[PDB]
Amino acid sequence: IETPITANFREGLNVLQYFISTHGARKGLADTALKTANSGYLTRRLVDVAQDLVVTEDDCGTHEGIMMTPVIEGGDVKEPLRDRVLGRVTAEDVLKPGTAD
Amino acid sequence: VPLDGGRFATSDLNDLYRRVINRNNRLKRLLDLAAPDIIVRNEKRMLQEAVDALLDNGRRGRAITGSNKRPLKSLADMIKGKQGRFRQNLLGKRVDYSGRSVITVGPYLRLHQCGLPKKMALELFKPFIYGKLELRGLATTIKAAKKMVEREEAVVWDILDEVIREHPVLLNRAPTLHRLGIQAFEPVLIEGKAIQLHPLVCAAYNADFDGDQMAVHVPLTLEAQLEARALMMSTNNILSPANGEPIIVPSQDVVLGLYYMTRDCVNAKGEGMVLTGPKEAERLYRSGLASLHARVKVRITEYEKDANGELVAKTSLKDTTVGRAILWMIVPKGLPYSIVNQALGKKAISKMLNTCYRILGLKPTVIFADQIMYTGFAYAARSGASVGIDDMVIPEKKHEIISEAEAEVAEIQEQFQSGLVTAGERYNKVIDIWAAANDRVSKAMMDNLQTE
Amino acid sequence: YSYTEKKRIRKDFGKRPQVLDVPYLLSIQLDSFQKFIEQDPEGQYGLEAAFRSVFPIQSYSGNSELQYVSYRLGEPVFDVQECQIRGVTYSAPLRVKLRLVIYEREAPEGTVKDIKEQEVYMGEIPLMTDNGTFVINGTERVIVSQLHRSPGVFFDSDKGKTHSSGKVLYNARIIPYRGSWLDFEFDPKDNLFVRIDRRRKLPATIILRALNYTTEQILDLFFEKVIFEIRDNKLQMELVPERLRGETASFDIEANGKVYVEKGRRITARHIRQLEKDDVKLIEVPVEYIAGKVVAKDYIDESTGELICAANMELSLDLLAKLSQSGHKRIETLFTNDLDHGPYISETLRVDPTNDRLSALVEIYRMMRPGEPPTREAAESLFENLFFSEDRYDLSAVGRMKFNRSLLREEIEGSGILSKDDIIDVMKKLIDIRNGKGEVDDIDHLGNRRIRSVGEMAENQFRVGLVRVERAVKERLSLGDLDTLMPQDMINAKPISAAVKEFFGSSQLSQFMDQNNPLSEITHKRRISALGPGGLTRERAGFEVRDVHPTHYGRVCPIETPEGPNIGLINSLSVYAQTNEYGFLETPYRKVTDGVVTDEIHYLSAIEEGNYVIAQANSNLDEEGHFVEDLVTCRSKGESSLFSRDQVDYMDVSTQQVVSVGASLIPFLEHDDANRALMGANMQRQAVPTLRADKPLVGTGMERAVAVDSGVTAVAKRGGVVQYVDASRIVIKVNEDEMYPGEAGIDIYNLTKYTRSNQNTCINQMPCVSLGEPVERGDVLADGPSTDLGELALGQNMRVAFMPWNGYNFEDSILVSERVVQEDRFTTIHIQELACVSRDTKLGPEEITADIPNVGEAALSKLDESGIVYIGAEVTGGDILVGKVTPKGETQLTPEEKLLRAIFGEKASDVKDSSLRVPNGVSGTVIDVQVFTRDGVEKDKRALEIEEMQLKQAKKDLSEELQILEAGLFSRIRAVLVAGGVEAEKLDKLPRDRWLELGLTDEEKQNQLEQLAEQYDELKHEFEKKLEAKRRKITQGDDLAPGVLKIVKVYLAVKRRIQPGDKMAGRHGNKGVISKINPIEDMPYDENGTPVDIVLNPLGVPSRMNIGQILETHLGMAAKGIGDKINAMLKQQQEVAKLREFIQRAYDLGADVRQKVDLSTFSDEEVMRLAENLRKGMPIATPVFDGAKEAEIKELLKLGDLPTSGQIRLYDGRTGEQFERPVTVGYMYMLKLNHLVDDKMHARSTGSYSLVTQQPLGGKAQFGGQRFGEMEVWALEAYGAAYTLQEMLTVKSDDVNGRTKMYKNIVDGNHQMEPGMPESFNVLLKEIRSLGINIELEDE
Amino acid sequence: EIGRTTDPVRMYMR
Amino acid sequence: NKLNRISRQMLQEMGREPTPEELAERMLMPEDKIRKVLKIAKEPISMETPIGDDEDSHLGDFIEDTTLELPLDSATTESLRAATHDVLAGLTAREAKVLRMR
DNA sequence: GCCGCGTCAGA
DNA sequence: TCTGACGCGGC
Ligand SMILES: [Mg+2]
Repeated sequence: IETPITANFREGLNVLQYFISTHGARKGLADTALKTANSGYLTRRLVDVAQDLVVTEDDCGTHEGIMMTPVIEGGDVKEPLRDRVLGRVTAEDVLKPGTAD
Repeated sequence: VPLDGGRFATSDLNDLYRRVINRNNRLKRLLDLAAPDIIVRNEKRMLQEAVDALLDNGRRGRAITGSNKRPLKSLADMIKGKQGRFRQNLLGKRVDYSGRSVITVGPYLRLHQCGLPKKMALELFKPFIYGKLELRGLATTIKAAKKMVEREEAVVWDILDEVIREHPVLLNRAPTLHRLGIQAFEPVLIEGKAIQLHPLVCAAYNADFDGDQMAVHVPLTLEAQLEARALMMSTNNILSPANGEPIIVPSQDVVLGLYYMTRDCVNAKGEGMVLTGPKEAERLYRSGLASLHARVKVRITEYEKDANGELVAKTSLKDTTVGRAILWMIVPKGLPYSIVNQALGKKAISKMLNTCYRILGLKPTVIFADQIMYTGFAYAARSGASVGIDDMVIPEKKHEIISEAEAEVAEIQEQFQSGLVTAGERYNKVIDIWAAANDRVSKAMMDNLQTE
Repeated sequence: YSYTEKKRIRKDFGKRPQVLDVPYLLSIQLDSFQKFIEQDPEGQYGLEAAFRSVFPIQSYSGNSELQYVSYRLGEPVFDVQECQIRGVTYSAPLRVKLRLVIYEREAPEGTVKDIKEQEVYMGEIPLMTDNGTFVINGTERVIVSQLHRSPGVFFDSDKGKTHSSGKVLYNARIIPYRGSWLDFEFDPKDNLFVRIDRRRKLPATIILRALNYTTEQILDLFFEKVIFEIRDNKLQMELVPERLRGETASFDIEANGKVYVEKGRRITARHIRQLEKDDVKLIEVPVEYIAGKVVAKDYIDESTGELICAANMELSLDLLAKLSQSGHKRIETLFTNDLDHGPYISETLRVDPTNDRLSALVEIYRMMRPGEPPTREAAESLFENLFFSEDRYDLSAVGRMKFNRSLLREEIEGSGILSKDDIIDVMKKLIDIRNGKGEVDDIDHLGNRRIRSVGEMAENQFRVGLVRVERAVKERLSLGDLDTLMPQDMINAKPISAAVKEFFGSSQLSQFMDQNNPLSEITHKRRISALGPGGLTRERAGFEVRDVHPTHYGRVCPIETPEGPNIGLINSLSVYAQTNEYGFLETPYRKVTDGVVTDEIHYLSAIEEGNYVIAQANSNLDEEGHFVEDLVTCRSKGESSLFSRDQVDYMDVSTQQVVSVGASLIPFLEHDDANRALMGANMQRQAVPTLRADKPLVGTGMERAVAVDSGVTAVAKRGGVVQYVDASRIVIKVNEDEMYPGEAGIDIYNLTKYTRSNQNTCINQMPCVSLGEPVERGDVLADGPSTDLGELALGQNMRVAFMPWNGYNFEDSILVSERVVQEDRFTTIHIQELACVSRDTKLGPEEITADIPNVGEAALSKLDESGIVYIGAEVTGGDILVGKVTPKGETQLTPEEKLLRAIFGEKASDVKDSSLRVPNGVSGTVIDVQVFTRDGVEKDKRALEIEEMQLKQAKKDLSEELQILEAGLFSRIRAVLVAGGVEAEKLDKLPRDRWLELGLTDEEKQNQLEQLAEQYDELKHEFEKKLEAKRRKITQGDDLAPGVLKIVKVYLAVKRRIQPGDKMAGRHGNKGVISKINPIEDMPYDENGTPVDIVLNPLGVPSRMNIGQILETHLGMAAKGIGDKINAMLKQQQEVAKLREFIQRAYDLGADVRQKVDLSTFSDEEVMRLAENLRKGMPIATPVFDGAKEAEIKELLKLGDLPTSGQIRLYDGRTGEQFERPVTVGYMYMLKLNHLVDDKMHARSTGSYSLVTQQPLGGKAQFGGQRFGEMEVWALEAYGAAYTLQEMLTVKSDDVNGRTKMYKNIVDGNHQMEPGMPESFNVLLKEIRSLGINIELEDE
Repeated sequence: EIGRTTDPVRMYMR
Repeated sequence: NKLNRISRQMLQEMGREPTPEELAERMLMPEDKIRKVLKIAKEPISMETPIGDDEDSHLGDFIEDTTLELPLDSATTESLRAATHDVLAGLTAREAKVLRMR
């Protein structure tokens, strides 16, 4: 609605304004309920499909690996390389801004 | 099996089976009579129907039972469950030696302890009691031990002491979000029926004190106890398994108390006194001869792990408040002053905790976290923060900006009616003027209030 | 003012005067059920209509009609009290005088044989209490109201999905009260298809074909023909200018000599007027144009007679030649202008290959019963009976009226069966909406949704009983010989009463009443459920109907509904709201005659409401209802804004009509968020009464009305002076005003004492007023549970302080002072019931005696020789109440045991123990014990003696009843008898009982003397049978279930004191558990030295948007400050005048109030008494919106002599140091919930297991284990904790050999494991093995 | 045309 | 069948209801037998019947098998047997074998 | 050959 | 309801 609830709880609202807010309140709680039961079921599906993955070996000896970037979504570097790479195994030695460093 | 009162209970399969045998015997008789083809086929129809309804009813005309309104439950139905297998999967595996009741706060407890109600443990740990009662010979046999547990004399408490010492116990909540929905704790007997939970970990359980219940399991063997204490213990899992960041992070009282203590002021009691050490500062504050928040110069030695975790004492002049100096006393010698040197909010506290873990290690952060909890509670209590009618400050120019926004929206609705403006343009105009006016009110209240 | 108001005034805030008084809130249920049981000779709703609807029962072609005259409800044989005692359903017999009248075979109509039945019994009908409840098993049940979608026609779209290209395809569903359903649906190519309900898809035209309509007849009755004249040759049309509605021209349209409309140029209004004024009928047109149209009728070739073009056949050039050579001057084409009149009936008719009525009936039958060869009469009877059978087809009077309303007919009532006009009008309006010349309806509209109360449901199931009874009766009417059988052989009441009692008990809407406070009861009674037959499903519906409709304004409360899977499906009725004539919803509104606002209230439905401009209550009215602004704030198209003054027809009666009673009671709702208001009210309804009722400091004025409508208060039904007050009897002497000349007597009000409520709680009434007070009819004599001073006193108001107390106020938990438990203000009484049952097995009759082998004499000591707990004895958990023994021999013990029996003298007693133990940890006093033996068996001595005690109790008490009213009677006979020539010497010494023969002067005196003498005769024979009757009920052996010899009921009374872990809340939705109870000394205190009670977390404030509680706290503290100062002047006892002055200044406090104060009432008695009552804090009435402004609160805070910021500096009671920043203290109204930690506590070590599955269960009465769910499994999986998991899933639950062996290991202190084969896995094997599938566990 | 009418009653009746 | 026809009749003659005694009265039977048949008259109600509100326990899911003796008493009997054998050891050779065989 | 329709089936 | 597999049926 174009005209808002201008008042605050310190001040006093009326009939109409309260009616407007009831919708959103009830709608919100009903969403949190039935869509959380939805999300729970979803989760159960993910856990159940992905169950078998366990660490069996120490190192197979793969040379393969993924080239990781800093996620630079528009305005800045929301998550930098260090944070993204923290705690990871490397595929090969990384060199400085100068070859063979 | 017979129900009490003369009544009987039977499976629907028994009645279906009975009809199956009846029709089969009739078919046998019908064979002996050399019955015509039409009727032999009808009997074979009825037999096929009955058999397939018996195995899985639902691919036929839905052949229910006599007068009982609910469709009969077939062999397939007994196996095929929702959700998942009847006896193996949910619902739901009931287990013995478990209890459930309301959780309660209990501020004085340490990180690795929990209040465990009397009557529950009395019932639960019955066999441990009986065994030690009879082995130590305090009770002649298990039967006499039973009468003596059911009276509940001084003797019971000693056996209780010995079991509860080396037992670790598990707390469980029904929304098992992640693995920390169950943690292992050392139980401490308290009066009452309420479970005491450590405050810091309430955030991890997403629990609130409005009648929520938790479950409590008993690992019985030695090995289970070991697995609980080693792998599942609360103190072992401070770090979130999801990200590296803290799970056992501050909840609310802590930050508030710290804020009271960490906040700086132009002027208070004892502005500009120069102290050779922290303890005199704190002595001055506790007497009310100095305020907790006042900019002050204090002589404090920060220590640094530069070596292999040794102390690298640098000894001179810091300019801080009283409050941060007192908290810095609690702070172990491995933290750089820099961390407490600033504003200290939820941001800074969590980063502090994190850095403490990475540089110092497990035990300092553990003990220090406990410390921070108690300190925060203390100074929160002394701060005396409340909520009055005047605490919600109506920004000075409120009704002006409101009346201006009202007159302009009315003008734009009337010029809507005039027909130079589409729906989109009108929507854009209304939403943007309301956004800018609302943001003005927000930022003006924040400006007005912040530096007042 | 009223008598209660004169007794206690409450200060009422408020600027506008509430003109209409609150209506009786339970009227809907009471009066509708009343309407059901009503001798009323017309087709109106209830028993009558139902009867005449199905009656008279005509013989199956035997010529013996059964006629119905009238019915009578007998007065129920068992009163309310006795029925509550024995667990009987309270009902009345209905007996009807019926006549079978028999004609002769084959007499021209004249019934020779007529037989009359002497009111056969057709079963018993459960009756409703004055409160609105029902006794079905000696327990109070309520029937929830059921909302449902009203009968009629609904035009829904459901676009998008309808072929996944938009394609806005509409449908009309016709839903009747009684009957099969109608569905009209479309197709992509615009053909209207019928689905009888959800079977195969046929063309809608086939039913009309069956209905006797030919294809051309249908094209007639749907499409309007166009006259095509042929002049000299070639094919011309007659065209009326207005008909060309939206049509690109295909030819050059010359008329009267000149080209008017160019071929292609859109016809403008100019062209229309041109043709109109030229007077153009007919225009020459090329045969090319006509070669594209369709031919309506079957135009024959006149020469031979042979048909060529058929009904709905395409027209082509050559056929145009064929027609013109045949000689038809006037050709009728159809008007189907595809924008307005689209290809609907034409294409539909083409797509339906069936032709005549018979083939239509054939395809109908072959769709309804596919594969059985159709027989004509079977198909016709089927199809006719589907929609035209009177008994089958009823839309309802409601449905029919709404139907005619939907199709814009003034005429209200139709004939129930589908008249063919209706059917065609339906398809007309459907294809109207399909072009778009109508609106689509919304399911959620109140005018489209009807409310079904008690009587309508009762009527439904009773009618179903009558239909099956008719099938049975008429079946027996045809075989058997008519003459000898009377109208009782045929009718068995058993299936009627069986099916009715099935409905009444076994239903969702019939539930156990929540009996904890009046709010819960009233809301339950006025609760509205969306389920049931003819009702919605929870999973099906749906975002659609759950959401809040604008029509609910002033009719339903938006904020009162359970917060469970049920939200939206409840919607309780608002305060001023009522049910309309047709069971719909209507709201009262004040007239506004253009400038003056009149006072008349009219109830308007939603349709009427849409029309008019109704003003809100929040507008200022001066001297005659005059509004200050020229452009005022109102709603007329269901949407609010500004309208000018010279337009307003109506106005809201008051703001409070929008919301129900519960939501209206919470103070300052305007400042409370809707979420927490809703949650607050929901939990608030579940609040339990404590020991001490007091009063809320901040009320609304409604608390008197709430108490008034509650049936737990006792109300004066005659008016007068209280003659005698007892804690069992309240006797009132009526004033001569209201005194019946014929049989008046005194008024006696018997009180209710600590009997068990549904929640097992206390329901006790205390008398409020004193002996000799003059009171009016309808005065509040004795207040019920948690009700005081006339008003509902739900809980208590305590001093709270907002501050953190070292993480004890952590999260939503509550810190509280020892002084609260110290006063015993939150200790509950719970009256729990236990039953001891002695059955008879074939092992031998069980006994209740004390002879119980090897039990301790501690447990025996409290038992009499009969084996009964002593009356009033206080026991503890585990203690034996009623002794019971059971036959048990042949132990078949293992060797060693036999050996030891020899050695020690272990004399085997052949009887097992059964005696009634008290449950674990529960301790209270026996208030009463009940014993029920079936007739036949030899009553025990103690049972006999206690039944004699109860006997003589009843005897004595009823005798007392009789003798007090008889003493009043006799006194009255003497006051009449001394009158008429005063003689008191002679009369006094003649005996009293020798006065029936007496007589005096002949007028009122002689007639009244004979009246009262016959009142004596009546009282004597009345009482003596009333006694005999009660001594028949007590004397009769009590009717027990098969197999149980005798039963003993025992009531335990537990006094349960508050402890840490109980659940407590305020009215605003803020809740919490008591974490620790601290001594008073610990808590901070004021400068004055009064210490605080509760410490509430300030961090609980900002996200919880209920701020009104703070205002309430301030006003409540200042209110007690008033009570303080008045108490102080009471303690000093200055003088009446100064306190009266101060109090008056309190009562007025400024102006703008609707208060209207004294000097009215007594100047000193009521004033000083009331003053004494007001020492505890003056009770105020803040209305929800027309309430006390903050400034007025500040003014009173000055009158309260307290800081305007409402904060005081506090000294810490532990340390003595003051706090920086002073805090807000004061009283807020708190409640302790029905969630008691005692019940929420449960644990199990070892116990009963399930029979088939070997997992733990609850049979010990020590409830069962936690469920280890898949979630918990996953938790264990996240750690590597394998041995714990394996124990928990198996060794702790399903392993039979293992748990016993491991038990022994635990006693021996051994800690290993032995998982074995889980029985669930064996279940798996056996289920597979039960099939023809082989599963073997291999090895390798 | 036979619409899966599983009812042995109908077939036998035929 | 006699029982239920009379049940029908007796309820319509009496109006209120048919008490068990009055039916036994009208018949030449020894009266004892109606209450017996009344006990026998309860029809088989299904063990698989779901509980009130159709929860995921049926009726069988309440009924417990009391036959299973608890591990407690088995421990008692174990302790008992050990004590008996120790007192057996107090006896002589053949006296022990006497009681051992008996 | 891909598209509604209709049956079957997990919550 | 929804997302979908596999025929089923039809075009
Ligand atoms: Mg909670």
